[PDB]
Amino acid sequence: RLAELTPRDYWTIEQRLSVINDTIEEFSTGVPYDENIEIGGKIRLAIDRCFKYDKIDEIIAALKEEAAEGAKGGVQSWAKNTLEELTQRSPTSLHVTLRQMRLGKSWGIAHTFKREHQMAAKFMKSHDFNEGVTALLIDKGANGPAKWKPASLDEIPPGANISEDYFRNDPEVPVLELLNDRSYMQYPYNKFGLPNDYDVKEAIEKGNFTREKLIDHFVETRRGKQGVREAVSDVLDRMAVRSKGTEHVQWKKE
Amino acid sequence: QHYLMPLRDNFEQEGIRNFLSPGSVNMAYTEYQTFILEKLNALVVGTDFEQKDTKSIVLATARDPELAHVFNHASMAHNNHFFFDHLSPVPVKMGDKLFYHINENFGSVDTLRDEMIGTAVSMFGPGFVWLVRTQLPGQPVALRVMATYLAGSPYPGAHWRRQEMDAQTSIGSSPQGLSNGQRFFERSAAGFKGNKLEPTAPGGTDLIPILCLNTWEYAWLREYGTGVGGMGGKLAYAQSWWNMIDWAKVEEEARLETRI
Amino acid sequence: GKGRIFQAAKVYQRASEAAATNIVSGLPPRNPPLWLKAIESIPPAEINTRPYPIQHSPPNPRARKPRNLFRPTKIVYPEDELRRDFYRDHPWELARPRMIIELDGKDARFLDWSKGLRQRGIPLSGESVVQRQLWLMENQGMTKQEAYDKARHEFYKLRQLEQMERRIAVEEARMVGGYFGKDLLTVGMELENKTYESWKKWATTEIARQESARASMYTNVVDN
Amino acid sequence: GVSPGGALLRTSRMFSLPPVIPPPPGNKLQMISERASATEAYPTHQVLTTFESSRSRGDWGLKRPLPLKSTTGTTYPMVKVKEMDSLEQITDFTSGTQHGLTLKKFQALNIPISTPSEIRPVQRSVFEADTDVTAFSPDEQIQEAEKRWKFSGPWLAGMTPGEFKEYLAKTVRPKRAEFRKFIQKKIAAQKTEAANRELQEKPESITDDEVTEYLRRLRNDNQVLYDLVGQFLDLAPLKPPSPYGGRGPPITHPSAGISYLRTAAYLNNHPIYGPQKSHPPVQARVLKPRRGNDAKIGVAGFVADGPLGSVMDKFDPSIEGGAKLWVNVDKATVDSTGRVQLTVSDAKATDVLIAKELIGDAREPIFGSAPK
Amino acid sequence: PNKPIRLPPLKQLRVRQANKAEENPCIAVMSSVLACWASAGYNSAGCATVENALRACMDAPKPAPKPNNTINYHLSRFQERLTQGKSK
Amino acid sequence: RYIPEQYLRNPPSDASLEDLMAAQAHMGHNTSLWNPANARYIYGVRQGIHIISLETTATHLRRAARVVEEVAYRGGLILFVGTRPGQRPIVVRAAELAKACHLFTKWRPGTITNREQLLGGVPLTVVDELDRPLSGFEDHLHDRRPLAPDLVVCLNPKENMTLLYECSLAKIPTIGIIDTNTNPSWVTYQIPANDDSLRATALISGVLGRAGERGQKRRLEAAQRGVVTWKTPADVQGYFELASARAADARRR
RNA sequence: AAUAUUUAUGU
RNA sequence: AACAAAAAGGAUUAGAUACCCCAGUAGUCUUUGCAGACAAUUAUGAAUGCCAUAGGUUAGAUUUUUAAUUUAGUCUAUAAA
Ligand SMILES: [Mg+2]
Ligand SMILES: [Mg+2]
Ligand SMILES: [Mg+2]
Ligand SMILES: [Mg+2]
Ligand SMILES: [Mg+2]
Ligand SMILES: [Mg+2]
Ligand SMILES: [Mg+2]
Ligand SMILES: [Mg+2]
Ligand SMILES: [Mg+2]
Ligand SMILES: [Mg+2]
Repeated sequence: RLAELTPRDYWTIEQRLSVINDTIEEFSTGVPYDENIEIGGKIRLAIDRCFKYDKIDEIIAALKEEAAEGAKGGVQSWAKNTLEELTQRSPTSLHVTLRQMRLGKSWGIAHTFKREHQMAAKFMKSHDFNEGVTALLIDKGANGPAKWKPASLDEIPPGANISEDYFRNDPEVPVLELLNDRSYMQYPYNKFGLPNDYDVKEAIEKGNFTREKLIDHFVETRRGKQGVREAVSDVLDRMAVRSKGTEHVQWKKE
Repeated sequence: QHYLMPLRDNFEQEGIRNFLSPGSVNMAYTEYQTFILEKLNALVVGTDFEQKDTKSIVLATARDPELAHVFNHASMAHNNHFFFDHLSPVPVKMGDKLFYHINENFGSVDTLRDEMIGTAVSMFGPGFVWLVRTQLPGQPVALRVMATYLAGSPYPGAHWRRQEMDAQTSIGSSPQGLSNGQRFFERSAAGFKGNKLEPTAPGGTDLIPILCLNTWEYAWLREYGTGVGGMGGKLAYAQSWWNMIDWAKVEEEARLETRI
Repeated sequence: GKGRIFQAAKVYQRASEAAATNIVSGLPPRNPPLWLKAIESIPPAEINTRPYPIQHSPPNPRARKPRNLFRPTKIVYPEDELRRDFYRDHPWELARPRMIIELDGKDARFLDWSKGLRQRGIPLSGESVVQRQLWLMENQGMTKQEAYDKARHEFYKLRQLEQMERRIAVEEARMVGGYFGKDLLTVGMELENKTYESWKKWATTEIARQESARASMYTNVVDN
Repeated sequence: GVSPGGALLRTSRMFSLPPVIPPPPGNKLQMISERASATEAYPTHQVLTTFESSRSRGDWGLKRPLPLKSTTGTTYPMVKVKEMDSLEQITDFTSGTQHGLTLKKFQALNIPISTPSEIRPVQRSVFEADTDVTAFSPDEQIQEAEKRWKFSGPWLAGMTPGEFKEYLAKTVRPKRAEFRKFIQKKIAAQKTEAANRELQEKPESITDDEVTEYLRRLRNDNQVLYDLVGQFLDLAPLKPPSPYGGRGPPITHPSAGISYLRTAAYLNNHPIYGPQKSHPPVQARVLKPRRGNDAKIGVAGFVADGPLGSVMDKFDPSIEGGAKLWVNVDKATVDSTGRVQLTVSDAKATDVLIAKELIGDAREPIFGSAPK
Repeated sequence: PNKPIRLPPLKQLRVRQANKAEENPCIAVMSSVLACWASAGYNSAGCATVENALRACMDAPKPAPKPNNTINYHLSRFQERLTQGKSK
Repeated sequence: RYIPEQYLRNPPSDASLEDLMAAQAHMGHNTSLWNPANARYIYGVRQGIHIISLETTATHLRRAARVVEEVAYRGGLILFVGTRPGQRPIVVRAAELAKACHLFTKWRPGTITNREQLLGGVPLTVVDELDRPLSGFEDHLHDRRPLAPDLVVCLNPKENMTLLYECSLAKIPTIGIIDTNTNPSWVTYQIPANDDSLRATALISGVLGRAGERGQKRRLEAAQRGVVTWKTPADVQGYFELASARAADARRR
């Protein structure tokens, strides 16, 4: 079907994407009936309460509270499993990874690749990469688990900053020369997926939709996209309250 | 499929204060009604009754002898819920209009009480005691008491399964025995041939069950025990039941003609 | 070549060209039909193109020049073999009226054949025995005969209880003053009477005709 | 790997329709009528139903809605679909009450099905693990083979001469090599039963020097060999040296699905009179009187020979609606041809009046009025 | 024995005479009268009973025509569905 | 979970694979009575009939629902055509939702190519953005020639081929339910499904009815904001410049 | 149901 | 033996060689040669590759041989053409 679509030479890039979006939705046979949103409700909220800091020490500290029985979150199972997965990875990558998540929100797509080039160039010289790859891929589980140079995160003292070296471009590595000169701070067309918290928020500020009347607004606006009713409902259950009874619906963070 | 619906005023969670324990109502309605409905579903899982309500099944499968087992579960579910939909957490004050109608048909409010309770114990068997509202074409609205056996139905459309009195202890050679026996054969003969003994108004508007009393043993033999020595048992169950009758609702569904 | 030429798949192309220029040269074209911009980005789909249809069974690997390559194939499942085997051992199982009309099509969402024959939504039929048989024959690694016996025996014990309820229910009802209508046995005989009588009339009428014919056939032209 | 649309069709209700089973096998060497055909012994198609809400619209879950003239008005909605879409662009269907209601009639008699036994009327039900079994294993002996009812081999006496030749040239001949192995496995035990006691005081089953040593010893005793040949070809026992092998094995399960009751050893408790001696009588028709020998009677749609005993003797056009007599069904069983043969025996007199009492047709009531 | 063929495309599927023609019943009674005369005599006594039957005929009124048969209408409906189709 | 008259009281916005299968939309004609050209939609063979792929019907149905919405959103005249014994309530219901015209009887040959004679005396009216009458076009409603549908939605293309051919001749888009024996080259947008089932026709037409309703809403919602989603038709547009031409004489004289 | 006479011409 | 050009006779007819009739020779048949012309036709040379379906039918094969697949012929009705 995609081969049949013949756009006019004077159509904007937006129209071309709209034509394809509507075509991809004609072949949707419906999402499963029993499969529920994995990262939603409690787990989704826990992620926003344990992955909002800029230090791995604080993140693990928050998870321990959730893991400890009696917490009001109710995700003791997920929290305990997450800690086991975080304590089995290179502590250097954790500090370095989390560092670019906070700075990555301030870079452009073009500047991102250039920095990642210098960033990934220093990993080839490090010891963790050469150890992890050789231990878990080449040896595929033989000789035991990978031995990271810092055995654990606690070893790294609080004041130490091992994430600084991996963000300093060196002269011996030339800056990446991209094939073109285009760039953008935000994605130009990333609104064809299910409506996320960003779309539900603005929709509530421009209007005065109700609990159920707001869900239908996205359904008809999305032309019946599969999963809009469940996705939008989930967002309201987490980041919305019953402000003026049934009629108004506002966010939680005041 | 038929699914269990919640009760009136949160009884499944707390149960009536001075009538039934929260665990008794749990075994009386939640665990039993679900059992009946489970059996009922399997019987109408692939029939026309798959999407019909209980009452529709009670009237449709009344005369057919091959669907008698289906009528039991249907009428039992209806009669059971009908009994719980008339109670209340706290006793309600009988209405003036209803209070005056009862005296005109039974002499006094308590005279009817001892009649229903007396009929429950005298019956000595699982059944339901109904307070029906009978109105003939030209007769005024008059009330009366009717007793139904294991899964009897008070509605006229199901007269084929009214099950008002037993045959083992009411059909003999005595003067009353012969009379009762004749009526038994007259009904079966008329019902089979299709002839109707008592004309009925269109729409089954003759009898309108207002109140009910589930005398089945599974509802009281746990809360009130057997009743050795007269303490508790079936007798006390019927007495305590009289205190929780939602007389306000009993008056609304009665729909007594304005006469005062 | 008798049939007419349908150019319905080119209405947009034809209609758009007719609106590009005006008949009266030198003037701007008039507004096009209101539907020209509605289906602008919804072209028709390719039709009249025979593809290789889905093969529901392995094609003959021995054919050196096979035919019917563009012919849809028959849908065959493993249950088809079992259905035929069951309903032949129980022919009167087909007299049990079964509904094939679907309510919402979601009856398959609640069928867990690991529990037993009794499921939600579907009645106890010969199909429940086949699916239960197929499940055991696959998960529990049972043979066609072994799994058949197991699922088949569970079917009997359930059918027995249903036939016992009818008898006990009617008898129980009459002990407390319960009367029923005409049973199917009596109703069936009354219908046979009405039909038999009609045959008696026809036979009586035909019998008269045959005997009368004999009188006319014999020559009684002269009476002496 | 199956597509989502194909996964729903597999579980569809229409796809569950079983294939049309072959009709009840009749005598091949006999004449038959060409155009007119009556009701068959047992049903070959599936009977369909709908909701009374949809029947008013002719919707039966088929290709197209059926006509309302020929499918509405009756009490029990039943339809048989020969073809969902014929060459005339129509659903070739027909009413299903002929067989649908005959099942309800029979099941209203409350009589189980028994195993035929040549003529102490000991009745044994069909649904018994002792006999109702189809799976087996090589350790099965000929004694246990008499209990089964589903053999994979044919019945020799029943097969026509031509059919017997095809069986020999298509199933028995190419099984020569495999049969020799069957004996090798048996002879592996012939050697080891010499060690029956060697330990208290099997070989690899390949010896061409042995399989020939055995069969040559069985030419003097042909009986022991036939029993050995039947095990390999799954042939129902024929000679007595038991499970009613005279007429052949049943082409269907003995019950045939008509009724799954196991015993009639119950006493229907009458409301007034109490537990009765016999079962309630049933009025039967009279077809083909004695005076084309023998008498027939229509008992609940089925045709069975009259009781051992009048209306039956001669045809009387005077009786209204035909000659109808009350009778009790004693024993019912399924024939090797698939038919339902009822051993019907005349009923008593008082029971007929006891039945008419409830129905109301009893002219003289037995209760109260009866002085003696 | 082969089965009936599928009719080729015809201009119209119909029966030439839908309604059965009922032979005048009294041409048969006349044939009998003509038989008595030949065997016996023109002016005899054995012919009285048969001649009266012939006189009873022509005195009786003609029966009413039977209702028209609608076979040709139903054949025109199922023509294309039963045969190969229609021609012309 | 099912009522016979549910596709009319509240038809569904979209059709799922279960709704299509429950409505017998996959039952094709006998294997012999098939158009080999339309074999691209057949899934297989069973019960002696051709099974139309449920996924092919849902895809072709949603695509058609998009055409009905856009045509109704641009002020187009739709015509729902179902000509069968029991297809009258279905077509009339779908026309009400989409504010379109219905046809539940035999199509008179020549109502499009010879509209001048057939639809000569039938009255018309001139409306505006918000679909309300405009006084001043009385003289235009006597010389104007009759209308023609901008989109014909046939529910039985096999029966009435005279209507579809006129649409092809008249350059009108068409939507039809193509059965296993129907020629797919007769309509512009095919909907492979069972057309003999009165339950499948109600679902298909119901979905298309909701589409028009959803399209008419957007058009009216966009008109209240002063945003017309369509320009004046060519015939009416011509009567404008001539109107001022007559008024030009008033200014002159 | 297997009937059977004869009928040329026309700027 | 029978049939039957020719020859001959009897009728029909305005006339009748003729069509019809009573009869009847070559010839049809056997054997051995000559002769080579036919609406000797499918008004269509033989052969090879290739193109979508349907309903019959002929001789086989396979199969859960009931009924469906399949090879080589033949005949109706159609699609693209
Ligand atoms: Mg069709
Ligand atoms: Mg001339
Ligand atoms: Mg001559
Ligand atoms: Mg001559
Ligand atoms: Mg001669
Ligand atoms: Mg030569
Ligand atoms: Mg040549
Ligand atoms: Mg052929
Ligand atoms: Mg030939
Ligand atoms: Mg041809």
